[PDB]
Amino acid sequence: LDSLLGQEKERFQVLPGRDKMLYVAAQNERDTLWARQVLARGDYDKNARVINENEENKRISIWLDTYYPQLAYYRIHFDEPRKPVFWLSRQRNTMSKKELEVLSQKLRALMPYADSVNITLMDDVTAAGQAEAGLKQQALPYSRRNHKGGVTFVIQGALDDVEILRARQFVDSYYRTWGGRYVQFAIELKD
Amino acid sequence: LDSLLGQEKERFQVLPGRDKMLYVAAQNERDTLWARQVLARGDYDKNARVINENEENKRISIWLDTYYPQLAYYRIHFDEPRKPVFWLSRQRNTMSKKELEVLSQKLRALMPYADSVNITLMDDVTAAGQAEAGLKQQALPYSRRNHKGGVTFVIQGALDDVEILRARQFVDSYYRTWGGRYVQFAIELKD
Amino acid sequence: LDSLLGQEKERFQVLPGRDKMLYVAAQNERDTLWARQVLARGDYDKNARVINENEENKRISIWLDTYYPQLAYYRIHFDEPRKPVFWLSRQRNTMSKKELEVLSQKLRALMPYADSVNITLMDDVTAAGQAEAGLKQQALPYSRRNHKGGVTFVIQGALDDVEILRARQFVDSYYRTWGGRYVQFAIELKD
Repeated sequence: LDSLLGQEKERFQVLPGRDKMLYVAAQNERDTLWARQVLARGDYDKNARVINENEENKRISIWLDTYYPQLAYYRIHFDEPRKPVFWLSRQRNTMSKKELEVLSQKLRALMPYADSVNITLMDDVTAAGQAEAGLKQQALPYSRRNHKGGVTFVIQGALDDVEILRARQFVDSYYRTWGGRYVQFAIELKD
Repeated sequence: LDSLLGQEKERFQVLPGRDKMLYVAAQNERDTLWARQVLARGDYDKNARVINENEENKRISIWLDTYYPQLAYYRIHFDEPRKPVFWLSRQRNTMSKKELEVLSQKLRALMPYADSVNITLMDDVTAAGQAEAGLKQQALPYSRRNHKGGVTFVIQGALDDVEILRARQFVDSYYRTWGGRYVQFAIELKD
Repeated sequence: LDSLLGQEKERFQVLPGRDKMLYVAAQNERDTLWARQVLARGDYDKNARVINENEENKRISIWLDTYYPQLAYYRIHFDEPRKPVFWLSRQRNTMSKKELEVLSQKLRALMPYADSVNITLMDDVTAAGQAEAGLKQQALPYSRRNHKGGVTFVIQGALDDVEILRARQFVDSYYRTWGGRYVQFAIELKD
């Protein structure tokens, strides 16, 4: 295991994949750069590869939005890099725990380096609850415009440089933990 | 099997065809370029060829729009490159499962490199359902203008740079998975 | 123990971590600079590291805002660098003393160098009480705008250079000892 010449090796999340391929899902750009540049230094090809969470997040919207399209998932929770928790809807889901047993392998089919991928059922009544309570916490209005598969929230008012950030920073993490479709966000600007 | 001098060979979907001809249906341009340029390097002619999904999509509208013209198909689903699923209409079709057994060979007659081509019957009530629910999801109006072999959808309103993309990105994948004739799309612009 | 060549070593809070790693949580910038620059002088790598309270305060809002998200905590009180007191809410908390026994290890998981991390239950009736009494002490008005998880305070009036500091200096320490969400502060400016 690494088994690279691309030092420094600090913060390297390097682990072997499903078909014996060392992926490097590091959290920093310079930490993937050090592992990506060396790939041609010492002929660390084929077996040694370098990935990231940004592409894995795309995979969520490409392979997992179409494999169980009915399953209302949120997002692969990277709390445990070795076994990320795959937050699901509690009542908007379609895959039972018997079927989720197979989804976990598919989840690893998009994340071979991880030992596994956990799966949980998270309340969809609290997905909306965080949206309603978070904007309210952030001192912001919001509408309840129902779209297919969720409820679009529309924040009335020409929010200023920072008040508008209140919701931009909120939603930034919301869709990474509560899905980007169950509640659509929008800020209506006026006056 | 490849059996080419045109390295790098990463992501090459190279397989022998029906009449022993290695096709390279790679997903990237540089991955067909590496395999296409070498064709004259080492005399990798006749047997070694290079194809793509763009031409295969044309074939769908030329050879398959006229071979079973009555059959209401959607599109060759490249989910399985070795055995693409050929989505059909459930109620607008003409070829029964007994006849579809032959269509699969014709489907390979336009895709020799693939082991086979799968065929399924997909609900035409959900083809319109995705169109109605997808635009609605994307917060967009639409009309129901019935044309011969479908229902043209017309989206009222001078959509802006991104709101207009909402439907452009939607339809982009729609016609690749639900056919480009069962629901025609259009955005009426005004004001 | 230090076991560095980066003299002067005055005011160095250097202690070994959970996995035998000497951290230097010094209070001054020049006192982390002296210990950070030497890391490459004598090959004081891996084992010898240098940290601060600013990053540990971020950790509070990243790892501890999401590990027991229900637990209404205030802030890691650095009164005892070796065993900081982790002020909690008295009535807005979720972790009982039986569960807090585990939180302390998690608290050290974000502060390995410290022998431990203490945990107490501080009255939330006095968290608001300091806010109400502190601004009043500082001769300042304030509103009671209830937000989710607290009560936003809004100070009426175009406070001048120093009168406005009265609350800016107050809140500066408030959120370090009474949490930055139980009472949100704001100064409305007018006239």
